[PDB]
Amino acid sequence: MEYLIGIQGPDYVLVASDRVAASNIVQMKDDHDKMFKMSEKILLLCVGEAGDTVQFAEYIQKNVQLYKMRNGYELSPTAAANFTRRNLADCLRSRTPYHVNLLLAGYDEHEGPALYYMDYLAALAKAPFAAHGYGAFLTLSILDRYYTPTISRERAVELLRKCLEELQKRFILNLPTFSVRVIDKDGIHNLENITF
Amino acid sequence: MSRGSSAGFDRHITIFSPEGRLYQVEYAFKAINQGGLTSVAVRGKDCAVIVTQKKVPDKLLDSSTVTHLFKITENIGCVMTGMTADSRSQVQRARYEAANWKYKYGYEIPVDMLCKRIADISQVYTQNAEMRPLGCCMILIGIDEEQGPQVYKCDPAGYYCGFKATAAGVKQTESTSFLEKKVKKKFDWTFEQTVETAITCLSTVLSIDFKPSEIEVGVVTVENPKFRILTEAEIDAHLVALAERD
Amino acid sequence: TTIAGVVYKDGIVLGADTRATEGMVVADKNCSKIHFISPNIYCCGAGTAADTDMTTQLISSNLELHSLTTGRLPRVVTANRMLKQMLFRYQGYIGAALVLGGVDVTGPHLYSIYPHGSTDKLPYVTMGSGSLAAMAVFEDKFRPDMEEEEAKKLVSEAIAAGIFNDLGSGSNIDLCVISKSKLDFLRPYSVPNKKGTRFGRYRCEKGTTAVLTEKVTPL
Amino acid sequence: MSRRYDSRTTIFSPEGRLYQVEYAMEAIGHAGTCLGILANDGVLLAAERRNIHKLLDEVFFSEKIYKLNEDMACSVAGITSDANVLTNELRLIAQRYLLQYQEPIPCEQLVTALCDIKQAYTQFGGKRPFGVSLLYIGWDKHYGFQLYQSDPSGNYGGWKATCIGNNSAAAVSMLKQDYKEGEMTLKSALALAVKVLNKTMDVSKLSAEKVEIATLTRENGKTVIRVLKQKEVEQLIKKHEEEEAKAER
Amino acid sequence: MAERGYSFSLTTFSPSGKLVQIEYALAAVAGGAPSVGIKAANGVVLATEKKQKSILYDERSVHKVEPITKHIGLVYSGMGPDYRVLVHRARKLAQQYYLVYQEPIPTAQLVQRVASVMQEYTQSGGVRPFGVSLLICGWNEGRPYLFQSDPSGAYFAWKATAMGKNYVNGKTFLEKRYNEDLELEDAIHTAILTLKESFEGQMTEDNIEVGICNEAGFRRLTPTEVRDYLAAIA
Amino acid sequence: TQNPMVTGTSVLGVKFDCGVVIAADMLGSYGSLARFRNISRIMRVNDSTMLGASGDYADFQYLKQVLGQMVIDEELFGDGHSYSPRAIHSWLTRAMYSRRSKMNPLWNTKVIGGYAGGESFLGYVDMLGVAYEAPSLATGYGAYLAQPLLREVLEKQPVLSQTEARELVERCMRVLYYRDARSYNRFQVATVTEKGVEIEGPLSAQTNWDIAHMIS
Amino acid sequence: MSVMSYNGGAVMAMKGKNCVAIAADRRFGIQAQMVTTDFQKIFPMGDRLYIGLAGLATDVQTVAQRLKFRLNLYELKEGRQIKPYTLMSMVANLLYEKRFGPYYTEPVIAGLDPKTFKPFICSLDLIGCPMVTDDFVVSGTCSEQMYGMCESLWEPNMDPEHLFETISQAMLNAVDRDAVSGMGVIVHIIEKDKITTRTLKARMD
Amino acid sequence: TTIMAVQFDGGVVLGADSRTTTGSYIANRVTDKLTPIHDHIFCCRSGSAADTQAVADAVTYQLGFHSIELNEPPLVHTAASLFKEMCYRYREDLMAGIIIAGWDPQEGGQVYSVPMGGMMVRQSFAIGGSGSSYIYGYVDATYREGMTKDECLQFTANALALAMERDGSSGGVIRLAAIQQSGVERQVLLGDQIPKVTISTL
Amino acid sequence: MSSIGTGYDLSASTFSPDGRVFQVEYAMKAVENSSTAIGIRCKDGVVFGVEKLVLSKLYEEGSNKRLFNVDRHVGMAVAGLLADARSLADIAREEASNFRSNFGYNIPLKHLADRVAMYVHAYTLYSAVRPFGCSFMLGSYSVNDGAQLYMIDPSGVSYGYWGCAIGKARQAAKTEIEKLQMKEMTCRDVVKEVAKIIYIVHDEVKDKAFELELSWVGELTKGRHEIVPKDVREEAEKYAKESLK
Repeated sequence: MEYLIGIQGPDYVLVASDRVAASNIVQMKDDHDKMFKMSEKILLLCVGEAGDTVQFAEYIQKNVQLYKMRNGYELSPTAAANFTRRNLADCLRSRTPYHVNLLLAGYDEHEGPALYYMDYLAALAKAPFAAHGYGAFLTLSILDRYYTPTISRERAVELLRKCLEELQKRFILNLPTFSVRVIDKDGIHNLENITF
Repeated sequence: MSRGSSAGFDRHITIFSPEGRLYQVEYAFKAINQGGLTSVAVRGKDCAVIVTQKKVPDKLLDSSTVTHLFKITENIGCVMTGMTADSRSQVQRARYEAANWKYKYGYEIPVDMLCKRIADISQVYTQNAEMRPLGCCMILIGIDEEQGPQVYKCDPAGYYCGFKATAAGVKQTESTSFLEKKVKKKFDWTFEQTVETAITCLSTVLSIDFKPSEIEVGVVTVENPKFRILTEAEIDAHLVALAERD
Repeated sequence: TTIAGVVYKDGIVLGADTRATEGMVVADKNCSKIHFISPNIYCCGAGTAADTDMTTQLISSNLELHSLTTGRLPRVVTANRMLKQMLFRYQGYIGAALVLGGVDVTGPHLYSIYPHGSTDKLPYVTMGSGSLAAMAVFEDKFRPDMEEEEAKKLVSEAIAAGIFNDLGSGSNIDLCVISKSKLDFLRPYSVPNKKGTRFGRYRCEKGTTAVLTEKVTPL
Repeated sequence: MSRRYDSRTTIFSPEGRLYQVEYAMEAIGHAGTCLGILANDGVLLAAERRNIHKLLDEVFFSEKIYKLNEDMACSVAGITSDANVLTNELRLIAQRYLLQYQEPIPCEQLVTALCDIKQAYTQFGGKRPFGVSLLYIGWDKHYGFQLYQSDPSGNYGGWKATCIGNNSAAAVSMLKQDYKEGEMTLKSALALAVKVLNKTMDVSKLSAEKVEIATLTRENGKTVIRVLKQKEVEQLIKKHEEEEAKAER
Repeated sequence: MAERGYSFSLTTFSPSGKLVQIEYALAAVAGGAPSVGIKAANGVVLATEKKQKSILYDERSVHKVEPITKHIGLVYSGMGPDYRVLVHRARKLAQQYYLVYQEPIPTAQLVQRVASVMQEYTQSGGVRPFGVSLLICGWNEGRPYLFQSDPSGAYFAWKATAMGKNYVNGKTFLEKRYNEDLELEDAIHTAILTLKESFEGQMTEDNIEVGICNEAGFRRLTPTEVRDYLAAIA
Repeated sequence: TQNPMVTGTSVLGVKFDCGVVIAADMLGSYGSLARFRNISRIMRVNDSTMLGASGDYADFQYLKQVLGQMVIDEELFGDGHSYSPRAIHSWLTRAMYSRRSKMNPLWNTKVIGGYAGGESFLGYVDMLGVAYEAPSLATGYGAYLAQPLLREVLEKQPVLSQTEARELVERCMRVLYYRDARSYNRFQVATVTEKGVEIEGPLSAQTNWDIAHMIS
Repeated sequence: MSVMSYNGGAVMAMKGKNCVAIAADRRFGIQAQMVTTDFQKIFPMGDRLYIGLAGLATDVQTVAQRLKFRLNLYELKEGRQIKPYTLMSMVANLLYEKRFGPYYTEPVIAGLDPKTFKPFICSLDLIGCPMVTDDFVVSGTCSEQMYGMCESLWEPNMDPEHLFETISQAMLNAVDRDAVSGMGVIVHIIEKDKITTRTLKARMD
Repeated sequence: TTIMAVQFDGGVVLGADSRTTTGSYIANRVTDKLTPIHDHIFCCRSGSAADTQAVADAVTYQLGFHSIELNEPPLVHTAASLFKEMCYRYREDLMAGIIIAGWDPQEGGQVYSVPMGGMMVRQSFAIGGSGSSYIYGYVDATYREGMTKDECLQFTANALALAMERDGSSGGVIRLAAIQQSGVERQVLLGDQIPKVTISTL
Repeated sequence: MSSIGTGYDLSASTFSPDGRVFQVEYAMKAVENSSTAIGIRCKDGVVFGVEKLVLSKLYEEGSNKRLFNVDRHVGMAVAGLLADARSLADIAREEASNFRSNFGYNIPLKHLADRVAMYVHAYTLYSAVRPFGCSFMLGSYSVNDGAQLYMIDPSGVSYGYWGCAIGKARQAAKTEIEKLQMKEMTCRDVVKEVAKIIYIVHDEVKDKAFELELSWVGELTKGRHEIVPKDVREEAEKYAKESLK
């Protein structure tokens, strides 16, 4: 166990991401209908996954910070830069008496380095790679991406792979199929995909 | 007129005059002539001796209680020369600096280092916009346990120069000239010799010659592990010896 | 491990150590100095933790060079020693540095011992580390109070040599640093009773038996 | 006005408009010309050093053109004394940017960080205004090679050809005139740099004792910044020299 | 109002565009003792007039050529207090440097760092600049160095320059006599002559101190050693 | 409810308040744990010319308090020509200090009894390790509060204030009982009285003995 | 390098002297205990890409420290002619790790670089916080020092040929990985010249 | 461990100190010089554990060094004794040890203060503290009669100090006796190669 | 002119060509506007005698504050601007308060006077605050060095005296003290002596109508600074009246 389920499948340009809505405290879902996927901008989307408090607190702060950078340069924040930038932030925060650790995914298209998708570990280890999961699910989601595709197969087949992974979410871990928040993030912005 | 120029900031807040020396610093020297304390310090090989007017104007004052010899280390001593208002403030400041150092270094201070360090503190007073430099001179005596007896003198602004023989006061130029002859034809030193030479040169320049309850002679001898004030008992003995000596 | 001892002559200090700096009993390095070099006339012997020992000597090395240069006269043992004492008491102790301070001063020559928070006193034989006690014995045999420089030299060689035969961690070459009235002699291999990184033969691999699948050359 | 209500920057102007800045602009003109030209494989900076004297120790080749970072260099026109605090400050900012962003620092970002310190000194804190205009030269992958101009006040602009120093008015118009865009190469911008530097300056000879020349050139996708040494400098001067010589009687 | 307030301050700018203050500071150094520094390119020499006249100066722990670190010395002119703080900070900074790299600091990096500090007083208002011009000598990396740092907080590279009393005349002699690359012993001889131009009242039995920086390192020299060079060329 | 293991203790400070005087007896013995290191020890101090302070329990915690009360008293007398400080302000401000130091769980108790008159009233104040201030007819703190104070209470119960003679017989009775029942102390007491001139109480002397129950 | 905590990095380091260079061989793993998300993560870094510091424990302080060391490097190179010595570099990393007294960090610094002023290949490791060790043979270091150190004493003389040294260090690490569980994927080698860093990437698990 | 004792005269005082610091079974330092000085009219004697005792005494060096400067030449004992006691109460956890401060003040000429590890000063005829002195506790007071003259303090102290270290399990190694008066301190050495120990039991 | 009343006192960051700033010389004038405070030193204490200028007879004790209690053995009698009189009282007192805590003993007067004197000169240096402009005396009986009397003037000069008087009739008063004896004799004989000097010096071109206040600090009051009793005051005064006539 680390944290509840996440499954994320990068296509080869597109990245399709899902997290459960289920933000549960005591033994009930408090929220069950809100996205804790954050729009830090339109060209960059960040999706923060972890505990209940660290998700909302770290990203809301990041968002307001993203906008400030935008004014200053007058160009969207650079993707390569965003990948190193998120690593310094999560290490600095990590000591705090209220625990901050994020399993993050940065998705952006930049006109600079290009596209970036970031795998980021719970040991605040930064890597770009294609196939990521959140929780103890990161091992569960990375594994089906290695065998069944060479991680360049269509987003449609990837969705079918995602349905199968979500069936694991009913079996191995506790989460119910009821609601999952699903978004695909590409160059234009975020697209709302069907709930499960 | 006088040194420096009133124009601009240099007495409102401390920013250099045309001379490149602060308006207050050049004025700072003049502050010794205000004081009326004329000192000559002579260096032996057995002691460092300082002789100064104690400035007791009346015996209504107590001769003991009035002083200008201070104990600023564990056996380093000094004498104050110049405006008295400046002089006590410098003494107390030197004392703080002295205690801190003794601890850090862990042993009693070299006379050279102590004079160097006060010289750094006085620059601070010069530089700061609220403050103004000190108008006094501290003449330190002490025996360094390597080199031997050393006599140092610091200037008002915080100038430092090495000295093996020094004088300061109103009649600074005259006192240093009488002592300069004596340094050239250097006698061999002992407790008595060194003291006799210091007093004699100061008594030629003034041309009065001292009373045995109106001067304060301060020594750091090898026999004392303390800073010692000669008092009226000792001084009286050297004074009757002077008339007869030559 | 890290086993340094020093002994006292009128000039000031003859420092002796064995070589090989150890992480427990395993070598980080097979042959290197444990007695450390501070500026000139001031030297530092080392015991307990190696790492903690290096930073304590090195901080004094800077303060001493400072005090000697401003004053324009000798270095003082009591000076480094007290400067260390005040920082570590404020810290609340974390030292694992047994240092043997030794300097030639303006008046008497002054020898010191630094435990974690310091002690301000003048010893006459100091040994540092967990093997401090084991170092003292050879000295207790071949040194009586106050000897000559040549005799003092022999006692340093002798304290290193008794530890070499009997200990397995006493291992290797004896390094001596003679620091006296104004000179610093760093006699490396005073006696090598064992050779540093010995080899009689070695076995190395044969042309490319090593795993590879990509190579690039960045400039 | 009829009297300034300045004599400190802890008290302010009798109009609320700061005279000291106009005197600062005049100060760049007193000091020698600084010019930056753009290239299509680099950017180069050419500056006139304070030292013209024959006796130079020459341990430094950087005494007005300082390389700050692994992506950017700047130059000074104005008082040399002012650069020394600034140059060490710029090193801190420049590496500070890398730590968070780890990107080839853009010229617009470094300049805005510095402008914060210059605007505060003029407003309060009792610190005298600056008298240097600094030219920042650098490379980013999002617009290319860039040149920026910073003023004593905190006033900034992105250029691709700009000159200040030895009458600014003349110099910026001239640097522009001779500049061409998309026709350039590093060797020819450098030969040209000496030529323009010669005209604004009173000297019709110019040497590497008088002048110090830097390149910023991008090699294998990374920016290598060097301030050049005297023999290398001389070669760019001699290239120019034949032309200068024909002008003369 | 008038020029008096505006021009003098370093709490706000001079209306001239360059500060009338640093110029004032140079005048101070002119009123100081005469100092010459010459890099031979076999070593560096710093020589100054030191007032003995009867030996009225301790030369056992206080000097005018004074070591910052192992192989760096300084010789100075102008205001005495300003300098003493400057020495103590300079040695402090050097020691931080020796601590970290394990090499005593070279003159060329030191002047630049030292300049940053002196600039702060030339920036700060109510605070006057340091009124010492320093001649820094050194031998590091196998090469001798001589630098000049003026009161403004700037550093300039020189092979030979003059400070103190009649600096204009010193710089003119230096250019004239000096040649690139010379012997350190011939170099002292012209330095004693450089002082002799505007000495004032001329040398007694010894009324100069010289310190040499070479391959083995910077050392101030003893009154006897100093006297031997003075006989050769006064 | 607390009581740290004391090292250097003064066990008992006796106190009964009369009409313009107070009689206090203060233990001579200073136990440093089991060993009685020092007898000579008067724990009653002279702050000023109309105040006195006497404390029992840790003596170290006492010596820290005597200089502090000295600087508080020195600030207050400056304002008049001969003004002297009232008992209540100094004792109450110290109460707030001990309530705070009690919450800090490693600390050592002291309990002091101040007598002063700085008002138009003679004040008898206490600051305790636990803290509180009150008036008392007859008082004893620490080890007195535990065992003699109850004997005193018994007396106080039908006869609100005792006579001079009866307080002396009790004192004599009391010293026997403490040596017998508590450890650290001795019989040895100093008799200290505070009045409008300062505190007077000469050195602690031996008084009546009886560690015999062989006779009982 | 003020890095800390040997679990959640995936670090092992070895440095060996070649004969024209010094080469430093490292794993390229990523872990959180032994749980990862990618093949490669960088642990030896180029501070000018001709002198390198390899920092071993956490990735975060490896990059941060690198850039702060770069702040010192540039000023020194600007101030006095010709790029820093290895002797200067080696003590400068020692000083950075040293400053921490109260509850000191444990980094394992490996400094690898040639003396740039006048040739002198040097490779160095330091224990704990730091105490100086100069090595010239081959040395392996980590909190699991022992695995590298047994092998390090075994193949070299004191200077086998650069090509030969390369192949041997890379191999000592590939076989180590089957012995350990802090190592999987990729072995990264930096042979350090004065104008080229030869980088070899070993196979993936 | 060590033994420290201070004995009263008619208006002078005689101090006793021994050297040794033990680290459990193995004695780490015996070399140690635990009779320092602080002034020429005030002295303190060190004992206890060498690391801890030194810091407190040393904080007292720096405060005590300010007190000599302020005043006219000869230092006050009373100023110095206050800092040491105050140091052991505050820093009881961090610094522990018991210093014996003895010399002359500036108000009299016979003052003995003990700032203890438990903290509390009183002047008395004899007090002993530190390690093995506890054992000879009743014993310092009886063996020498209170306020007896100099020669008699010297016989009593020297024999008794040899016997304290003998009986002391963590004692051992040269007894250093000091008789202090005015500006001049005299120390005598009773060796550790010479017994002078009082009738050892079976 | 040896002083200018506008120019070189515009800021307290000035000096003057003689060597002493004019603000300090004015500060001696401030003390001249008020009456005299005399204090004569015994070897068993110090006794002060200050004349207190009155405008009303509704005044009670703790009015004008001529006598301050610096410590429980240090007394202070002041002269000059009463406004200034309160800050000098604070400066001496705060130094005393820190001293008492830390050192733990009675303050030697030899140290206090130089220590305070530094502080009095320290305001003069600053232009954050103006020089002082009241003059005070410190008189102490201690076992630390005996009875000692110092006078500190607003410049920041500290000197020893067996007899000092500060006022506008300080010159005339000091000479008068020297003719009498009080140097070796007890505080009880001395009190009578402090009163008479005030009446004899008392001029009508240097002072105005006054009520006498005298103060103890010696062995009779057991160290501490108290005001003399009314009964005793009136006998000391009764001699003071007789002695003038």
